[PDB]
Amino acid sequence: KVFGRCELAAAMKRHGLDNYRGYSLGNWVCAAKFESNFNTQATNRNTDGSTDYGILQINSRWWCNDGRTPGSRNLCNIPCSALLSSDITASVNCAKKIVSDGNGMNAWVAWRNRCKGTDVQAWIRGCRL
Amino acid sequence: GSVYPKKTHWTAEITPNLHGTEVVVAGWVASLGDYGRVKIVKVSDREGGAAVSVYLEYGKTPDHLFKVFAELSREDVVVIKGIVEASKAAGVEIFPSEIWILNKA
Repeated sequence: KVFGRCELAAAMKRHGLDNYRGYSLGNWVCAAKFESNFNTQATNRNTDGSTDYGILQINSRWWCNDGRTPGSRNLCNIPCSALLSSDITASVNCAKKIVSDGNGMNAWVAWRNRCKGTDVQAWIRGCRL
Repeated sequence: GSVYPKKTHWTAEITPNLHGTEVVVAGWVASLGDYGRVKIVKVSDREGGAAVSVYLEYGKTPDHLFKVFAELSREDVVVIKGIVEASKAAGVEIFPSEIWILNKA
């Protein structure tokens, strides 16, 4: 599924992301934009043998299990394929663990490079929430 | 011949107004974070003190430094040289050029 901006904003607010770990909703919408282009099915293999999965591009080394990544820790206790559903529940739950790991949203390279320090609330402006 | 650099700054001295400055920090690994494309090592040099973030980012950080990161454990004694970068959010981190492991825990 490819979410529209305000559709995802509403879904993320419903799943309790607004101000989670001090991060306003715009951060999460902006992160998804530059991580996955709002595509729940986005998958991208890295050169280290790990793969990033779903709307928030969760990595297969520490976070989810894809059955092919050496040194899998599966801290979210979830198959990576479950992060590819049209329902964002699983990605949100794992994102909540990731963002609680001690480094906030710096866990997401697309957020660091495209969202952090910008007017992130612009990503939820005009949305019915 | 290579030699590990002399410490220039205590972790508490790594402040946003040092943006763009090359520094050498020395201490132990307080924590490690591996998020895939981003990896973070935090260094401390006091108990109850700062834990300065050193970030590694694929395609920007030299690949040899990722090999050093893979060797890291909590409590390892390290010397890190890099450039201070103040947070875009506006708090501070280090973009490393050198990571030396002086001893493993």
